[PDB]
Amino acid sequence: GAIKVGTWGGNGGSEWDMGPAYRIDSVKINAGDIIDAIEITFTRYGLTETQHYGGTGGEPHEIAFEDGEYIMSMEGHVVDYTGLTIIGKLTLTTNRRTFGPFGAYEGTPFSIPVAEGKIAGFFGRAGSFIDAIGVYLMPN
Amino acid sequence: GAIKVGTWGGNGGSEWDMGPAYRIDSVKINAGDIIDAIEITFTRYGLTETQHYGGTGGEPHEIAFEDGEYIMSMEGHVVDYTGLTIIGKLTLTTNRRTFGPFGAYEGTPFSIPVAEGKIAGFFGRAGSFIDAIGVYLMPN
Repeated sequence: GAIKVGTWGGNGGSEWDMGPAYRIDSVKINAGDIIDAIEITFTRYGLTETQHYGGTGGEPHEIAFEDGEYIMSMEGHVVDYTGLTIIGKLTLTTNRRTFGPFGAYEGTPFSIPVAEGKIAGFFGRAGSFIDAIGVYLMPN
Repeated sequence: GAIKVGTWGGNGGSEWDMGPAYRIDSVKINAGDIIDAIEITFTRYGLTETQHYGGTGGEPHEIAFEDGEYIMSMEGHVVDYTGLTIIGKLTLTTNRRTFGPFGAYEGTPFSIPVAEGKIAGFFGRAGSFIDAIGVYLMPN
């Protein structure tokens, strides 16, 4: 019954799924040459929770969303990194700001420009890095 | 309250929007080197109609959806065609068949695999060709 778009990326790592959330509070991305990890803080059904996916490498970057600020777009690249098909670059855009690009690897681009509605969560595959990423979509 | 993802393509042509449909009955794509047109027969509020977007060129290809068949992916290329930024290649995938690829030109790829839910309508830009395309998403 959900709306899930994706994944883009490789078959490595283990499956992960945040599920949809009515409110995303903050996103923290770790990246070097590629996307090492994504960590999301969200609030739903009366509780706030943080979930970390991917490994321990890369430099951290974080965005704390304002009241009324939501994710409108995700854009990235699927690359070959040391023979592994993973996420090499990622950007998230809100109705107010651009968060990214992080990572430095380009290959096969993907983009989810949400003209109506919002990105409400993430799912994908992960190990030491983010092998694959997808998004939940919800109406505004 | 709708979920619209897109557009991918150029800034030329005129905006068009089919809106979301209860059921997509059939899709006809006209293509040669690039995507000339997309024509959809759809149903909503007990009314079936056909809408054509784009020009009169290219060869036609059609899919008539079986009962229980729905669109679960769209992918293609944004290309440079005679100096215009337009849709050069397009594929629609269902839960049963792959419709396309149509068109001969390559450029920047786009893809919207729907892991959960369906593509329920289209929007875009067009003149003599399909300058840009986007989708409506609904649950299954």
